[PDB]
Amino acid sequence: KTFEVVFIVLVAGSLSLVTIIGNILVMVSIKVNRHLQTVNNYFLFSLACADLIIGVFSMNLYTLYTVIGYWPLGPVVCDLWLALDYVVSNASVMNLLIISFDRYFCVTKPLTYPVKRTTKMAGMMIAAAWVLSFILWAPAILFWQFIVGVRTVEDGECYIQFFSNAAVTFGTAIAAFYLPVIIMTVLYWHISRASKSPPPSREKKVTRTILAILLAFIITWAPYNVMVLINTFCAPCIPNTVWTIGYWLCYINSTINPACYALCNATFKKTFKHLLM
Amino acid sequence: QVQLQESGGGLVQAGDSLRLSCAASGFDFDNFDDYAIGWFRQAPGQEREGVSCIDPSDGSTIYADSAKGRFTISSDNAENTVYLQMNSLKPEDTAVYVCSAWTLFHSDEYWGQGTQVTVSS
Ligand SMILES: C[N+](C)(C)CC#CCOC1=NOCC1
Repeated sequence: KTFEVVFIVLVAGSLSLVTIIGNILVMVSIKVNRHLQTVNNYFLFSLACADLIIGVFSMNLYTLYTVIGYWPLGPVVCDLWLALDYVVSNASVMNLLIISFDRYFCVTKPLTYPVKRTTKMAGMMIAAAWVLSFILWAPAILFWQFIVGVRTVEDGECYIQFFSNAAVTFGTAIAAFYLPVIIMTVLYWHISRASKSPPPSREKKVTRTILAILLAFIITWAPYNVMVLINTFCAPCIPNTVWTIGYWLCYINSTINPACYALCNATFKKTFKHLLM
Repeated sequence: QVQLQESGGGLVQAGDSLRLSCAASGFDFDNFDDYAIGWFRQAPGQEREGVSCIDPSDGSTIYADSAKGRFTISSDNAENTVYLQMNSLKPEDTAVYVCSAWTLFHSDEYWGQGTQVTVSS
């Protein structure tokens, strides 16, 4: 039973490690290679940044939280870590969303949009993503104890204390996952159906890649987002193990992003391999 | 990797026709089939507007609202070289014609160097 507790820090730790290394390779390979420095890859840059913060901070602090048995760092950095994590994860999702939009417009408007869209617009949509994420999550997270008048959070554990109140939990969760997944999936549907007219290559490859992307986003972000809804009705409903796995499943999206967006392109991987030796 | 060279750049009087040809090369683990190719013209100081675009894999033709009816595009899938023939030109088509190749979702984006097409009268 003593072997058990090290294996988890090895798996989660090495997964975090792989995460940050991967996204660092994304950022590096974009700044180094001038050919892949297209407007579409700026969104990949912002994405890899969010996934980097997530990779190094969220993953390791949650690794600590889980491996110790409690949150020993205090209310200040609990509120902090949670605010940060939720904000930058929402930022990741909004990034994916804005990527979806961009790809839709690149498909429907095949010649006009790619020229009309400038770098300034990309920076604007990125900033919009981060700002909206921050506004939607941060103020509600920290000041939920100043408004209620009591920190509902237990001394040992560290969770968002608006979870007890379903009314806000739903509204925040849907604007973070449900609404955005609906949007992404629907305009990706528009992409697949409008782009490529059994269909030999176009519809085949498009449907394949789109499927992989959507499957990733869902398989990672859904379990927690549906468990957050489960626990909002009943407190003893969900086992802490399953909860932990929901959290981690959410984290590994930020690990798999350089595989669905970057490496799914042919050149990116070639650019990656030189960083080895 | 791929770099794209153009041809057919010359002088023509109004009403005449030209054939600009774009040749792509240098494929490894990627296929010319995996690239959708378009023609962009640039007038002096004006926006780099896109004339026409073709997908060789599907054979799907997509033209711009300005060049519809005069311009025709196709290719040679085995030779990995595309052909754009334009007919009944006006002196308003005086520009440098460059060749672009986007992979799905614009990840691998390539441009050429371009050829000059000056129309007389
Ligand atoms: C799931 N985790 C708590 C680890 C991070 C977060 C967050 C808030 O926003 C979103 N949740 O799922 C989709 C986006």
